[PDB]
Amino acid sequence: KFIYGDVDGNGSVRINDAVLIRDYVLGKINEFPYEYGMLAADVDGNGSIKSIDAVLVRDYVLGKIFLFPVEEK
Amino acid sequence: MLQVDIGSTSGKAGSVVSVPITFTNVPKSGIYALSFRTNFDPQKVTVASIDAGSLIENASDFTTYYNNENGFASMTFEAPVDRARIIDSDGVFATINFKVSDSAKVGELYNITTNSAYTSFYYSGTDEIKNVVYNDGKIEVIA
Ligand SMILES: [Ca+2]
Ligand SMILES: [Ca+2]
Ligand SMILES: [Ca+2]
Repeated sequence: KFIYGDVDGNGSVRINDAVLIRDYVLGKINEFPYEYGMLAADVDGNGSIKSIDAVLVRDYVLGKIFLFPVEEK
Repeated sequence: MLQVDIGSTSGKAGSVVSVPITFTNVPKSGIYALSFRTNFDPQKVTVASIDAGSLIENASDFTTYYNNENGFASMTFEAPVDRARIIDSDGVFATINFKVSDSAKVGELYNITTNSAYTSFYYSGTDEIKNVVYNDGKIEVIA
């Protein structure tokens, strides 16, 4: 059903998901193009969408990590 | 259509070779974001370093990583939100510097291939560049 990091709801975590988060944090856009986008976007799991969320999604794409902080323990 | 070439080269066992990643026929409307991941056999080559190419105007836009255990090298570009810098012209995006194994044999040919799951190109935050064509890379071991 939803995947952490996938804020556009296409089924894959990609670079544009990171940039959507970033553009949301910066106030360039005001929502995500996906009904579970807000849920998918809070990948550090601290309850808000912040610059670090976009960095963590980039790190997923780079292959630095497989699990997001929201997913561990 | 955007053409993305992993370059080919040749080198001897134990040397460092350079594999540039070249973009041709870049759309005039520009690339706002991309990721590019190459796979390789880490028993044959390892990544020594990745350098920004001349398409990268500001290093804060460009991030890289590699894993010599599982065999991939990744690169990302993210344009600034005000679109002050955008890749809208042709050139070298990045160069991967590969170390050829000490046990490499003359006449072996190693393949550097595009990983489609972790590679994508975007006009904007929502619109993918869909018809990109990719050409993988060859490293030939010579004497
Ligand atoms: Ca997505
Ligand atoms: Ca968060
Ligand atoms: Ca090629």
